[PDB]
Amino acid sequence: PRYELALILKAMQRPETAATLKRTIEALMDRGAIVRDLENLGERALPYRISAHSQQHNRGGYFLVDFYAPTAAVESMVEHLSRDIDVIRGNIVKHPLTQELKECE
Amino acid sequence: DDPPPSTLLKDYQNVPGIEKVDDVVKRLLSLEMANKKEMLKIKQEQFMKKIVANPEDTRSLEARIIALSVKIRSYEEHLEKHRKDKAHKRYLLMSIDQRKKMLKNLRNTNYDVFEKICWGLGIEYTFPPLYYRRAHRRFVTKKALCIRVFQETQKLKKRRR
Amino acid sequence: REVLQLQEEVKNFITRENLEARVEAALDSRKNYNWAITREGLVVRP
Amino acid sequence: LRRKVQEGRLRRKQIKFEKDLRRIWLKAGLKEAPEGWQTPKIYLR
Amino acid sequence: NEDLPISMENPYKEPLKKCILCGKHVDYKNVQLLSQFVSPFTGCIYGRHITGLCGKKQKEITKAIKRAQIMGFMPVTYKDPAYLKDPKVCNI
RNA sequence: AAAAUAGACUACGAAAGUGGCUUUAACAUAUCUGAACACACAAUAGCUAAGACCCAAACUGGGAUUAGAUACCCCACUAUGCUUAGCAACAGUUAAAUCAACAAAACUGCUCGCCAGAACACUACGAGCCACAGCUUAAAACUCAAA
Ligand code: FES
Ligand SMILES: [Mg+2]
Ligand SMILES: [Mg+2]
Ligand SMILES: [Mg+2]
Ligand SMILES: [Mg+2]
Repeated sequence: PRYELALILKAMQRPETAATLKRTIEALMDRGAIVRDLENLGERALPYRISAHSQQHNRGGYFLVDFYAPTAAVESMVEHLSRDIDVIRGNIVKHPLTQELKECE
Repeated sequence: DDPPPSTLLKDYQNVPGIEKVDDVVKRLLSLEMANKKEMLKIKQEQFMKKIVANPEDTRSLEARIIALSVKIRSYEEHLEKHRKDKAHKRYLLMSIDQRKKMLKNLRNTNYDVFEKICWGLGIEYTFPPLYYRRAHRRFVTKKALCIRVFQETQKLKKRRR
Repeated sequence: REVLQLQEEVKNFITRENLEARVEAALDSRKNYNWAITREGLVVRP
Repeated sequence: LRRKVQEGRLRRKQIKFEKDLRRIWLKAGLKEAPEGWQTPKIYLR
Repeated sequence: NEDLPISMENPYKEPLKKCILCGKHVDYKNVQLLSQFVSPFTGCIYGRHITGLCGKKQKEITKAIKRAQIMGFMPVTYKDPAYLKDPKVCNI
């Protein structure tokens, strides 16, 4: 199905951010995904302090990866996000646009 | 056996020009990138085409039996993995009993379709027991002895004659 | 219509060839999903 | 004291069961039990 | 007789009014909208008697708020000060 | 470990029950009634192997107290609390005189289960199941004019 990955990455310099994004998208494709688009929401202060990989973070870069993957890939992808040191927090959800906008009256 | 993952979704098989699209579009519109329910729908239509006379009629008893059979297979597949799911064990057992009732009705109403369903879905219809009584230890032992005594007496009678 | 729309959209997908270019273009861009609502039910674009 | 009575009743019950089983094959004409038959103790753990 | 009354539904009935958010998509990434339905001082989610939303839209807003809070998009204990000047849509 | 607000919501499930977020599976049945004996659940505490043990604590000891002390306060430590592996229903009506009473307004149709004074008796015996305690089914004699 269609999924959206919300990725909060470490506050890094542009080459490192690009390398991390490339590694993540390559992992997605390796797990059988067709990546549709990549969108940058910007770098911002985290709503609260997040501890990851024995480091404390107060700022981060927010990215969205829209893609199509088999249902079995998602779990696999989650595990990969658990291991990458540059990812403060990675969450895969069903793409918001797939849910039908039933029109109340 | 499950449909190959390359099979197109049921809603994207009769659309014109579906053979003239890119390989990526074919992947996007295949069973590989859908939930299990689409694969179950493909199984269901395959069974309908292979068994029923009119594959479009879904209100018939045989169509309902096919649908319940596909659902029973899905529950069994679910329960191979979730051995401690009691609600789905209940659903599987209820579905099997309901399918038995539907098969009884089909047998009583249309025997040819009953045979075709039993062959197509590999269902082995079974008749209900006549008496519902507890087989306690004493009865079981006594019955075993009676069978043995009958066997020995038959051997004695055959030899003596 | 859905099939044709998908076929048109697949052209502008992130393949393994245009991965670097699209990553850099994304890093050189910003999108906003924030908007607000008024008592009259009107969307106030930032 | 209820115990010894209870196991005594179990023993008499087992004897009655064995007697019924013996009656069966005796009436069937077999002088002895079926070859390889042994009455199990079904009333004792 | 043409002067007799006729069977009819109440023509003077006022239709149920639509809420501010019906027909609009609620996204967990839209922290600006989700911040219009929480307490500025505690971050607690306002009820439907305060927000005035329907049951369906109240449930959607609650789900989006929880999702954004745990996905690292929204604060839990307070309202983000960047959104304190947004239009007030809550009767409190 | 269990989940403030939402929830002034009343939804999901056969019931027991289910209220943090994401994802994957996924919520039987086109008539109804109809199992003690079949299969699933359920809650109920207690045992059998192991393991952990901060804290609490049935029992077991010790300290202090009236004039049979505090059963009651203090200390220590067991089983255990923990973690696995196991053993009336359904369908209609509001028309009638509503209707012993109190409960919970009355009734119809149809089916199943159960009941024919009290006590003997959640008993004895038999049978089944188990098995330290047992559970289900369930009488008779004597007695009474009541209950
Ligand atoms: S008015 Fe449409 S969901 Fe509330
Ligand atoms: Mg029934
Ligand atoms: Mg009944
Ligand atoms: Mg008894
Ligand atoms: Mg008796």
